[PDB]
Amino acid sequence: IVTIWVYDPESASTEELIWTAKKPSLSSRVLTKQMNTLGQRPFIFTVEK
Amino acid sequence: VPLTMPTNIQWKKRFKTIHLGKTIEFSKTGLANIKNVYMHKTEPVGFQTSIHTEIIVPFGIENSKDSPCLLSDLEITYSGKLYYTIKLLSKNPLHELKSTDVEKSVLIPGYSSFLIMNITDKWTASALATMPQAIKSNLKFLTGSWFLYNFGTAGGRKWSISTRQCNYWIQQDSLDFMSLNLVKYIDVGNTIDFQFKIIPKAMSTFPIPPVSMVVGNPGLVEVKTQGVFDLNENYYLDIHVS
Amino acid sequence: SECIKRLCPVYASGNGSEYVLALTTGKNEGYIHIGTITDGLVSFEMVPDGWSVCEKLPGKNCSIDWATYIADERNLLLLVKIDSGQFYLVNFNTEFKTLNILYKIPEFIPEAKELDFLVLLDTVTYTNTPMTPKGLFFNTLNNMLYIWGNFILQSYNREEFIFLADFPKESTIKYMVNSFKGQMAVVTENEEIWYFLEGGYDVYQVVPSQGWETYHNLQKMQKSSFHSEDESLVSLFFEDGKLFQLVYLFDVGKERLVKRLLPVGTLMEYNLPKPFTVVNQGNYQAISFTHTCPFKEI
Amino acid sequence: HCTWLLVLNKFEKVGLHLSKDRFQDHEPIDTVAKVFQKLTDSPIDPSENYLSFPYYLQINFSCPGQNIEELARKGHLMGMKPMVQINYMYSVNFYRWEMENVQILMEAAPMRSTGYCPAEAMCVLNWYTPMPFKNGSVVSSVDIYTNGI
Amino acid sequence: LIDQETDSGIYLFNVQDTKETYVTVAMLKDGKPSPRPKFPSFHFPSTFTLPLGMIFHPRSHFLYVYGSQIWVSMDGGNTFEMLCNLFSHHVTKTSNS
Amino acid sequence: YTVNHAPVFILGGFYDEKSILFSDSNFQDYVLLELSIDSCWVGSFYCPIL
Amino acid sequence: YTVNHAPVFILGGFYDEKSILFSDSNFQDYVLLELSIDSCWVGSFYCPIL
Ligand SMILES: *[C@@H]1O[C@H](CO)[C@@H](O[C@@H]2O[C@H](CO)[C@@H](O[C@@H]3O[C@H](CO)[C@@H](O)[C@H](O)[C@@H]3O)[C@H](O)[C@H]2NC(C)=O)[C@H](O)[C@H]1NC(C)=O
Ligand SMILES: *[C@@H]1O[C@H](CO)[C@@H](O[C@@H]2O[C@H](CO)[C@@H](O[C@@H]3O[C@H](CO)[C@@H](O)[C@H](O)[C@@H]3O)[C@H](O)[C@H]2NC(C)=O)[C@H](O)[C@H]1NC(C)=O
Ligand SMILES: *[C@@H]1O[C@H](CO)[C@@H](O)[C@H](O)[C@H]1NC(C)=O
Ligand SMILES: *[C@@H]1O[C@H](CO)[C@@H](O)[C@H](O)[C@H]1NC(C)=O
Repeated sequence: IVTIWVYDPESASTEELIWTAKKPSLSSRVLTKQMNTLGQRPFIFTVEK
Repeated sequence: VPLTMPTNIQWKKRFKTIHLGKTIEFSKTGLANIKNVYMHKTEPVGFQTSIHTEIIVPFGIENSKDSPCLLSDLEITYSGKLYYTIKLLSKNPLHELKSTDVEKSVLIPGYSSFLIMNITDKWTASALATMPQAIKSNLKFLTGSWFLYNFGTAGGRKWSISTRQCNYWIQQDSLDFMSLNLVKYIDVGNTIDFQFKIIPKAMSTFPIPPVSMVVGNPGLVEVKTQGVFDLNENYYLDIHVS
Repeated sequence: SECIKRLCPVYASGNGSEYVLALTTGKNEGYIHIGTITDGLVSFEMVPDGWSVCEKLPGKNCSIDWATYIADERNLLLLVKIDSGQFYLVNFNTEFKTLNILYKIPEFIPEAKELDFLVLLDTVTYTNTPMTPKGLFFNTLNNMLYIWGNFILQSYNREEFIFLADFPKESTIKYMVNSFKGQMAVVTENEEIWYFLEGGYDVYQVVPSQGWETYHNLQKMQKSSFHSEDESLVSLFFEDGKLFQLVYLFDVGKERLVKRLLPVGTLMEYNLPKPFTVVNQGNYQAISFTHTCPFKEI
Repeated sequence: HCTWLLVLNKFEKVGLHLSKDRFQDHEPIDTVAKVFQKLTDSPIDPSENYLSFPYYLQINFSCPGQNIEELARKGHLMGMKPMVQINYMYSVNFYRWEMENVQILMEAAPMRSTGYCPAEAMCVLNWYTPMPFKNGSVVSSVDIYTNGI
Repeated sequence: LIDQETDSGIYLFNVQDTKETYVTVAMLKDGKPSPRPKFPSFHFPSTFTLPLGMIFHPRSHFLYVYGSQIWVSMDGGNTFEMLCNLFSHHVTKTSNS
Repeated sequence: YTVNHAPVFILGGFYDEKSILFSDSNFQDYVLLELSIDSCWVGSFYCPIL
Repeated sequence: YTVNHAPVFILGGFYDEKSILFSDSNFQDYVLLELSIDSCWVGSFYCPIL
């Protein structure tokens, strides 16, 4: 099970910059809900098959 | 148009309708297509004529070797009655203002144009402003923000007005219609139709269709026309005649 | 019931009915009036119910600065000034009776030197110039809200709002008219308009400008009779994506009113303030000034 | 340069009235039977009955430097025909009406305005056009554009 | 001139001792032109000093009045437009194909 | 007015005159009007508008 | 009022206030009133009252 959110490298938290975060920060959460509002949805695609 | 000059010879310094459709070329470099002729005999002082043109070749500017005043800062203010005072902020004794720098135009992209006719000092000159109704202040500039143009008759006039090349191509695919002269017979009832393709070779008038058709006698013939546009502005037209 | 202080518009047309809003001062300050007309059959009512709106927010009294209606989902968005001068945007549902505070409009207008669009976070610095709303607006095609005044705000959701750095705080908004196609015109008390496209974010000045002056003189030697040196902007509005303006002229023998186009494409196409570059070609220098559009053709 | 010009007309005053008529009556009268029966050899059923709408559309076009009448005379002597296309916007109701959008495309007609006319054949001249209006709408966007010649 | 596209006759009148020049179009009755022109006649501006005639372009309906000035008319000749003015100069002859 | 469905137009806001500029079309033909509406003002206490 | 049959009495004529002195009896009990009715003024041409 994977949990994905959107973060901006210029205004992210320190833990997200070193891949140690488990919860998105305020800016990441607001930008993520803005992307859901404007309608952005991720999906995962396996390469070999 | 120079002031204090006789009325009967005003026409020698005036644009006329002959220039409609021609093109202007510069000796250095530059070629522009004339689109309109404007007459305003009162509102601008010293200027009564104008031509609205379109740039194809972006024209050549003055060098700094012949005119050493380019390497300085300009300051333009209102003179007393109707002139404009141009002052060079740099008092460098290499730049100055040469006496050959008369009948030259100084341009800043975004502001008015100024023609220099008098050099009252070695850093101060008098000028006339084309469209002086949008200054309302004293303007300052830098070394590399303004440019000079030499379109005057002094030392030899360096611009030409001449006709332009062919720019419209007619394509008629249907047989027995290529002939430049055509006579077609119609009886009662039967109709005759033809299609043409028009191809531009330069900038083309997208909104206005480029072929106007005229009828000698509208009382005996019925003419139904369709005209559509392509992606690259190729004009397809077709006429049915009955 | 009287003491009506303001009429407020409802642009939309839903439920086979048209809507208007009546705001009243003097008495019933915590209360407003909704007027619905069903095909010429008219009715009005007092929607905020038994409780004054001052029950569910701090302060003592409530003043309804501006209100708006949304026929879809049966909504009312209205901004209330409270007795300490604070402006709170509160939403209200007519199907179920809630009002909920949805924004606490912050004062002491911030700064953005280069932050052309600014998401209004909490950790934001503030400047001495205050904020002063005069109304809002709803663009219901993309379901978004505008806040005008001394500043513009927008959002698609109702969680955060975006501040635009270009529009100053030294000019107050007269009004704002809409294309309902993506074009915003914003008129100020300085009698200056600002044109904004919904796709971008920058707000482009129009009427005191290089392009406008070039257009004006071009019309003057075009010698038409729709342009005069003295004018009064009686009104302006939109129609099929084209900006019309009703302008009166005090010209001698031409003291007349007329409507004329304001083609903004040509108006900012004649904006000569732009980068320029000088190249050398054929041992002569030419201003082959740069191209800022990302493409060539569409 | 060259623009159009539209003023509505009271249909009893086709030629003698060139001024501005206002849209007042919204009832179409039945004064066409006596003229529709005058036809002999035309494919028209005598069983049915017709009835005209009130008001007419007047069209003429102006370019600076000349007079409107000479421009219209030139236009018809060339073959100018005003194409008019009217599109209708449905009223705000959907319970007692529909939202149906309909458009009518017509070509105008030439009309020698009645007067003393010292000239023989060509004289003051103005294009005229019918004016329909359907049941269930108010908003009528009329579009005028050239025939092509 | 006699034009067969519309069966009309075009007169280029100029009153002597007056700078008034005008063009009149008359209808042909049994091969004989009549008074009462089709449309009001076209009066030239007073700047036309001397007219020298007009010519129809062959196999077409383009009329050209030439003299001290040059006017081109399409249609029957009710409307004429400037194309060129010659001050103290007049065109002598015309060759066209 | 409504977004597109308004068959008329009304605009006032003059200096002191109870006149509008009601017109059909899009103010192509500005026909002025003087409203026959009396000029009324409410009274007091509950109300003030002065 | 009528000669004898008026069951009430009404009297105004103040300085500027739209107040009357409506009272029963013969003004034994002067109970002042503020009249609902607003304050209207007609417009022009036909009318003039200023
Ligand atoms: C071309 O069509 C237009 C549109 O109708 C015609 O213009 C109209 O002409 C009439 C003249 O009969 C104008 O009436 C005028 O009204 C004023 C004020 O009421 C009055 O003072 C005049 O004496 C005259 O009666 C009418 O206003 C005008 N339409 C507009 C919109 O101004 C025009 O006549 C047509 N062209 C020709 C050659 O007939
Ligand atoms: C609004 O809709 C109504 C209903 O369709 C329209 O009224 C109807 O219009 C038709 C034709 O215009 C009328 O038919 C005519 O009836 C007379 C008298 O019987 C007959 O002599 C004619 O030959 C023709 O058949 C019909 O009577 C009329 N109905 C009513 C109730 O008036 C109406 O025209 C629509 N509104 C508009 C502005 O078009
Ligand atoms: C200014 O121009 C006039 C006219 O060309 C000339 O006579 C005069 O000497 C000039 N003055 C200066 C200071 O250049
Ligand atoms: C009642 O409301 C008005 C309008 O907002 C306000 O000015 C006034 O201060 C309020 N009353 C009190 C006692 O605060």
